[PDB]
Amino acid sequence: SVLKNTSVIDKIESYVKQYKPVKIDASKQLQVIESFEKHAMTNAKETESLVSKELKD
Amino acid sequence: QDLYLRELKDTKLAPSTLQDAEGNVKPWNPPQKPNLPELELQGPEALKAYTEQNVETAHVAKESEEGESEPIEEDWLVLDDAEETKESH
Repeated sequence: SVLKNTSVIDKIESYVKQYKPVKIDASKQLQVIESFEKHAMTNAKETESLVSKELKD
Repeated sequence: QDLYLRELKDTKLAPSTLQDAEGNVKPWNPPQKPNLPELELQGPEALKAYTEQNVETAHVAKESEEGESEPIEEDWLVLDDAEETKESH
C-alpha cells in the first residue's frame, strides 16, 4: 500500500503465488544408505563378538 | 487578499497543464508525458539489472548428489582404508 503507482506488485505477487511449490524434498536415498548401515552392522557385530570372546578368554 | 488569491491561482494554473490537465508541460519545453511515466519507468530497471532481476529468475534447485548407489566398492574401500590406519593407532 505504501507504493502508489506500482503496476508491478501484482505481477510479482502472482509470480510468487504461482511458484509457491518451488520444489519437493529429495528423499532419493533408500538403499545405498541402507547398504552403508548393513556394512556398519556387520562390522559392529563381528567386532563385539571378537571383543566378548577375547575378554572371556 | 490580492496578495493571496492571484499567487494561488498562478501556482495552480502553472502545474495545471503539468499535473491536472493533460496539456503536456508549458513552463519548460521538454516533454514530461513520455519521460517520467515512460522513459523513467524503466529507470529502476535501468539502474538495476533489466530483464534479469525484475523478472526474479527462479533456478530450480539442483538435485543433491550422494554416493551414487555404490554399495560394494565404497564400503570395501572404506573398510580397507580403516584397516590400513588401524595398525598405527
